[PDB]
Amino acid sequence: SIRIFPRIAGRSYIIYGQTSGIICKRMEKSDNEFVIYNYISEHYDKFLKKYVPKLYGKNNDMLLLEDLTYNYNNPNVMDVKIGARKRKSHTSGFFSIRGYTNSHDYKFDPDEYLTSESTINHIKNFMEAGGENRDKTKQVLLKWIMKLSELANDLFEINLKFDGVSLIFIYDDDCSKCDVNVVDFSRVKLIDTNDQMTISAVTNLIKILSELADNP
Ligand SMILES: Nc1ncnc2c1ncn2[C@@H]1O[C@H](COP(=O)(O)OP(=O)(O)O)[C@@H](O)[C@H]1O
Ligand SMILES: [Mg+2]
Ligand SMILES: [Mg+2]
Repeated sequence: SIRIFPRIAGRSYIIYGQTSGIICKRMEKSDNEFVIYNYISEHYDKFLKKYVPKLYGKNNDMLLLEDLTYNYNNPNVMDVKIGARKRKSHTSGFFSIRGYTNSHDYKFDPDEYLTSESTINHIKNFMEAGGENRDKTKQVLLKWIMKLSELANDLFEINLKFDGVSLIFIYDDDCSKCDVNVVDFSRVKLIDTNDQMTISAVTNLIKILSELADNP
């Protein structure tokens, strides 16, 4: 029958697709996520291609999405909420770490407000699976910085309020492959300006990751 997908965070029903390379995500509250994927396809197709998992189509209340973990032997995943929270402030000031591979072992708590030092330590914890090969882990950080920098640049020209959106960071244990993409358009709204809050989240992550990539 059905294979439940190993979600790192979130609340939605997510299962493996019937065929390889697909996950199916239930739209739990409304079809807003589908309305927004279609809006971005129509008005911002370049943003959609670069930064967002492919939407393959819809099956009743289920979105057929590109499985971002598919081509990884040993994927390590971290979900960072960069859009505004429903009614609370961010746990790390500009963003909220929602979860990561092995976070239970590090006594991580998504509800816990973090100092700058604790925020950096959890991102370091997420990177420990990448082992003691400094060079390869440095290249992972630099590839994320490359993509997030372009994203922050591109966000200045996008008139959406990115409420609730997450960055999904992924790297393989052997650090031969990594990526970062934007997911969760369930609460995204149309507006007449760019989203300065979301831009501040991304530039803050770029600062943190840059420090890690340069730190001896
Ligand atoms: N396209 C995807 N590929 C792989 N994992 C995904 C994908 N979309 C979501 N996930 C996983 O599901 C979790 C929740 O996704 P999200 O879209 O934020 O759902 P929710 O609305 O439940 O918060 C993420 O933390 C990640 O682990
Ligand atoms: Mg989410
Ligand atoms: Mg892609």
